[PDB]
Order: sequence, then structure tokens, then C-alpha cells
Amino acid sequence: MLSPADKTNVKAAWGKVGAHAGEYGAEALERMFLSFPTTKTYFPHFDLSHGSAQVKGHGKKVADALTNAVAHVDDMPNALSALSDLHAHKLRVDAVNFKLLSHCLLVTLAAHLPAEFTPAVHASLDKFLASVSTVLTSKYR
Amino acid sequence: MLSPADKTNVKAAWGKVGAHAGEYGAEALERMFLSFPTTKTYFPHFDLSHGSAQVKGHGKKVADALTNAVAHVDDMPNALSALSDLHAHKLRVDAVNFKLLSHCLLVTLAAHLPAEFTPAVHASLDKFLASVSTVLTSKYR
Amino acid sequence: VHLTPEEKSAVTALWGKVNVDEVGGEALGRLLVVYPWTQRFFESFGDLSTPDAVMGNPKVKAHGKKVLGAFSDGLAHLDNLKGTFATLSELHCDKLHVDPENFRLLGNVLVCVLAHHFGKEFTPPVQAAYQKVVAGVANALAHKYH
Amino acid sequence: VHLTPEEKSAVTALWGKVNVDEVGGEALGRLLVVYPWTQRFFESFGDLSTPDAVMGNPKVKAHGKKVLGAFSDGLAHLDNLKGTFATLSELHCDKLHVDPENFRLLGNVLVCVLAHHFGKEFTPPVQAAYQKVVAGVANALAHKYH
Ligand code: HEM
Ligand code: HEM
Ligand code: HEM
Ligand code: HEM
Repeated sequence: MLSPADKTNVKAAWGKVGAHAGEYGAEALERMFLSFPTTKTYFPHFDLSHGSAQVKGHGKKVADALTNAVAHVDDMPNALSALSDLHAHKLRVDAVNFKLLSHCLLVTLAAHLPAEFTPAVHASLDKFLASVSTVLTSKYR
Repeated sequence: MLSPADKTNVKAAWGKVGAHAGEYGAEALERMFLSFPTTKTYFPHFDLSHGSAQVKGHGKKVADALTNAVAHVDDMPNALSALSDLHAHKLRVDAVNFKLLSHCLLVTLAAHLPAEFTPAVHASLDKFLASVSTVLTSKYR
Repeated sequence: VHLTPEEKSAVTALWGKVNVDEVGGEALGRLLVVYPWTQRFFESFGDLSTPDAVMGNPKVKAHGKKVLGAFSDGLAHLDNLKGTFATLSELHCDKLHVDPENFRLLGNVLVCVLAHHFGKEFTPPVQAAYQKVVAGVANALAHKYH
Repeated sequence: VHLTPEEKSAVTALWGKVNVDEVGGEALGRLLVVYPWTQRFFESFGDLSTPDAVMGNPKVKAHGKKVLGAFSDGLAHLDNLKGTFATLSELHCDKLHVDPENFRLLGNVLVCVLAHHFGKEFTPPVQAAYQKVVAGVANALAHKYH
């Protein structure tokens, strides 16, 4: 459960992401594929090569959804219902993988928002991605 | 979330546990200590020897708590609040250990309830233990 | 794996009693039932809509027997799991695209299945030995992923 | 670990640019803040009531430098993290009662700190190599648990 400070922290940090969210989306995926090669098992149909337009495009998609979630920080379950559906009934990504993408996204923000990536902000973002993960995997069974 | 089916399943199987809950609780702990030795780091103050009264005493407490969750299957967050607080604030058990106990609890029931431990009951029990774990860990940060 | 000799004997003794055909079907069926997301790999298997649909599906049963057959062989080369499972590891990764976490889920399901079947004979310490074994197999199976 | 000569160089070279003092104090502080339950082992350190209070605690900072120190020395024995951390492994188990999962949490925190610090320089391929290292160290430390 996200506290008011957390929600604040998150909106601030993401606020700064801005026009680069797509790019960060892409970079986190790239980091994931390289660090946790098992995650590649869900993208056999993609070109996983550096700067692949498939990865780029996907990065955008993920970023936008994250944006939408920050915007509806208060009503996540509802804002991401379709996405929870998609993952639970179509994609069926194993729940362990959500932690891997979450970690790669933190790393990405760290690397790009030095001034803004304080310990308190780091904590908030982590809890946020955890909440997002929970929602996305809540209809699995 | 637990469906009506799940609830019937759990009340049914737990129903059968009856007066053996305590012993089954004790047994699940021993299986956990033996298979996942890292869980012992939380019980430095216990005699973990075979047939330790400490373990026996501890097994009862866990079983009583589970029995209490079954009794309040429609209000677990509330029936378990106290325990959630304890684990979050004093014991501070790492989240991952919950899954290890759950697993050892499933093993013990399987070994004791051959007739009731059907695929469907197994699935319901798994979701139940996951829910209990989620509650106990809800207040961690 | 870190199996004491007495752990290796205990694994071996019990495995002698197992009906691989039957345990195979049970473990795979239960996997698709407890963790329905795992069904993603078997859409050509037909109806997996309910527990009965899964547990009794002739394809699930047959596949289960195949998987446990490969596993039983693993048990005779407990010394070289990585070796034993190398071509299979390659296959699961490159052709099948099976996330290795699936192998840990099945390991846990199997332990429940052995508990179910053997009751009291599945002692705390026998379980600890099997835990080491299913982890080794899962590891062996994931070793060639890249 | 199972580091490629190239992956070896990448680690080796970034490390040479690391101020162990600062990084160690920050890795440990962030751990205590992001995963509050890790504070169970540092009651005697004082006030950990706030991020500010943790980050400022000198007992925290000094513990951080001792931890990174030992980590640092381990990068010199990348081919035998096991033998390099055996005694530390026994201590953590037998004397400190530290759950090895903590080793994993720190590893990840560590990676976030490096990124935080080196921005651009901490590329995906460089992170991949550090990830193998942190995992390797955590495994080595966990090795003598029983
Ligand atoms: C941070 C949590 C995540 C979010 C917000 C997220 C969001 C999304 C979005 C927005 C899409 C595209 C939906 C559409 O096409 O309309 C998608 C698709 C997909 N996601 Fe998730 N995702 C997350 C985690 C994961 C993880 C961890 C994996 C796998 C390791 C994954 C695997 C997939 C796959 C395979 C697709 C389909 C890609 C394609 O075929 O184009 N997702 N996700
Ligand atoms: C769903 C699972 C769990 C339940 C129902 C449960 C329940 C309880 C209960 C009822 C108590 C006793 C509190 C009292 O004194 O009134 C307790 C204490 C404790 N639990 Fe949990 N617990 C669970 C999971 C865990 C796990 C996974 C661990 C660590 C592996 C753990 C470690 C402890 C410890 C160290 C104590 C204190 C015991 C003592 O010193 O007497 N618990 N738990
Ligand atoms: C103990 C672990 C496992 C062993 C020893 C094992 C063994 C095997 C073997 C021997 C085959 C047939 C190889 C061939 O077709 O040439 C196979 C195929 C396959 N396995 Fe695995 N398997 C294991 C676990 C799993 C798990 C947990 C999953 C998915 C959740 C899985 C998914 C598949 C699939 C989808 C196929 C191909 C089926 C088809 O013919 O369409 N396996 N496995
Ligand atoms: C990179 C992983 C780690 C390394 C290399 C490491 C290394 C060390 C070293 C060199 C000491 C010195 C104590 C002595 O020699 O008597 C120490 C002590 C200690 N470590 Fe670890 N450590 C690691 C991770 C952790 C983590 C994650 C925790 C808890 C969150 C932890 C808890 C402790 C505690 C409680 C002590 C005792 C300090 C004291 O005596 O006040 N360690 N560690």
C-alpha cells in the first residue's frame, strides 16, 4: 500500500521522465534481456538485437502503461484491468519475471535521474512497481 | 482472490485436519527446517531437535492461526491483523520464507489426507496459503 | 547436488516403488491445474477447461509419462545431471521456449505427488533429499539457456 | 564466476573507479530504507527511523565500508568466490543468523547504486556482468549454511 508520500515521490520522479519514458521503457527491456536471459523465452517472435524496432516499440507500450498507472495511482486495479486480463489469460508470463523487469526499470531510472533517485524515492518507486506487479498478476488464478 | 469453490474446498480439507492441526503444524515446521535450512536463522533460540517441545509448541500456534483464518475466510485481513503487525514489526521474516512454509504445509496435508487431497483441493489450498502469506506480509513497508 | 550417500539411498529406495506412468500423468496434470498459466505450452492438447478435463486428458497423461521417463533416467546419473540433460536443456530453450521457472513448479508439484502417494513413508528427511534432487534437475534443465 | 574475459574486464575496470567508502555506506543505507525488515540485524546502530536518519548513521556508513571492503577483495578471486568467502559464510550462518536472501537484496541495491553513480558508463552489458557477480557473491556467502 502506497502512502501519500510514495504517491507523491512517484509522480515527481515520473514527472521528470517525461518525453523519455519510451526510451527508458526500451532500455529497461534491453537490460532485462541481457541480465536475465530466461526472460527472452516470452519474446521468441521479436528481434532482440540492440535497437530493434520491436523492442523500441514495446518499450513505448510499457512506458505508456506505467504513465497511465501513475496517473491512476489511486485506482490502479481499475486503470489496468485490461492489462491484468491480457497477462492472466493470454500472455501468461510467470509471476517471477515481474520482479526482473521492475529491477531493470529502477536501474534505468537510477542511471538517468541521479539527482532525483534519492533513497526515499528509490523506496517509493520499488513499492510502486511491486503494486503494479501485483495488479498485473492478480487474475492469474 | 478465493472463489466460493475455493472456500468450500478449504473448509472441507481443513475440516478433516480437525484435532490434528497442531501435530500437522509441527510436522510442517520440521519438513521446512530439513529441506530449507536457511529458515532456521529465524529460530536461533529454539531447540530444533527431533521432537522439540519448542517446535511442538510453535506448530500449535501456527495451526491455531490457520484454523482462525479458515473460520474467518471472508475477513482474513481483519482476523489476522495482529499477526500481520507482529511479523511486519518485530519478527521481520523475509517475504520469501512464507512460500517455503506454505509448500511444507501442502506436503504435510498431502501426506495425511490422501482422499481429500484432490487436484482441485490442492489448487484451492495453494491459493489459500498464498492469501494468508499476502496478509502476513502486507504491512512490511 | 549435495546428496549424502544415505540421501541417495533413500531417493533410490522410494523411486523403486513409483509407477512412472501414473505419477507422470498426476504431476503434469496437477501442474496445469494449480498453476493454470503453465497451460500456455499445451494449446494443441485440447480441453484443459476443468480439473477433470486436465487430469483425464489422454495427451496430458502421455506427455506426463514422457517427462517422468526422462526424469527417471536423470535419477541414474545423479552424478552428471548437466550432462544427462544437455540436449533437453537446449531443446526447451531454443525450440520450446519454456521459462525455466516451470521446471521448479513441476519439481514442487512432484514432491506433493510423492507425499500424496507414499503418506508417512515420505518422511521429513526423505523430502529433503527429493528437494535437493528436483532442484538439481531444474538447474540441469536450465543450464543451456542463453 | 562464469565471466567472459570481456565481462571480467568490464567489472574490473568500473570497479577501479569506485570509492568504496561512499558506495558501501550508500548500498547499506539504501538496503535499510527500501527493505525496512533488514533493520532487524542493526538495532544497536541507533536511529533508523528515517531515510535521513539511516543515511546519516555513521555506524551504518562504517558497516557499509566493511561490507564493500570484503566484497571488493572478492573480485580478486572471481575464480573461487567459494573458497574466498567460506569463513564469512560460516560466520553469517552460525554467528549472525543472517538469512542469505539478504545477500541477494544487497546485490540488487548495489547494482542500483552503481547505476546511480556511473550513469552512462553503466551500460546494459556492464550491468549483466555485475549481475553475474552479485549472484556469484550471494551464492558463495550462502554456501556454508546448514
Ligand atoms: C512492469 C510490468 C509490465 C507492464 C506495465 C507491461 C505492459 C505491457 C503492455 C502495455 C503490453 C502491450 C499490450 C498491447 O499490445 O496492447 C504488454 C505486452 C506484453 N508483455 Fe507485459 N508488461 C509488464 C511486464 C511483463 C513482463 C515481466 C513480461 C515478460 C518477461 C511481459 C511480457 C509481455 C509480452 C510477451 C507481451 C506481448 C508483446 C508482443 O507480442 O507484442 N510483460 N505488456
Ligand atoms: C502463513 C504462515 C505463518 C503463520 C500462520 C505464522 C504464525 C505465527 C504465530 C501464530 C506465531 C506466534 C506469535 C505469538 O507468540 O502469539 C508466530 C511466531 C513466529 N513466526 Fe510466524 N507464521 C507464519 C510464517 C512464518 C515464517 C515463514 C517464518 C520464518 C521462516 C516465521 C517465523 C516466526 C518466528 C521466528 C516467530 C516467533 C516464535 C517465538 O520466538 O516463539 N513465521 N508465527
Ligand atoms: C522434469 C522436467 C522435465 C523433463 C525431464 C522434460 C522432458 C521432456 C521430453 C523428454 C520431451 C519430449 C522431447 C521431444 O519432443 O523431442 C518434452 C517436451 C516438452 N516439454 Fe518438457 N520436460 C520437463 C518439464 C517441462 C515443463 C515443466 C514444461 C512446461 C510447463 C515442459 C514443456 C514441454 C513441451 C511444451 C514439450 C513439447 C510437447 C509436444 O510434443 O508438443 N516440460 N519434455
Ligand atoms: C555482500 C555481502 C556481504 C558481505 C561481503 C559481508 C561481509 C561482512 C563482514 C566482512 C563483516 C565483519 C564482521 C566480523 O568480521 O566480525 C560483516 C558483519 C556483519 N554482517 Fe555481513 N556481509 C554481507 C552482507 C550482509 C547483509 C546483507 C547483512 C544484513 C542485512 C549482513 C549483516 C551483518 C551483520 C549483522 C554483521 C555483524 C556486524 C557487527 O558485528 O556489528 N551482512 N559482514
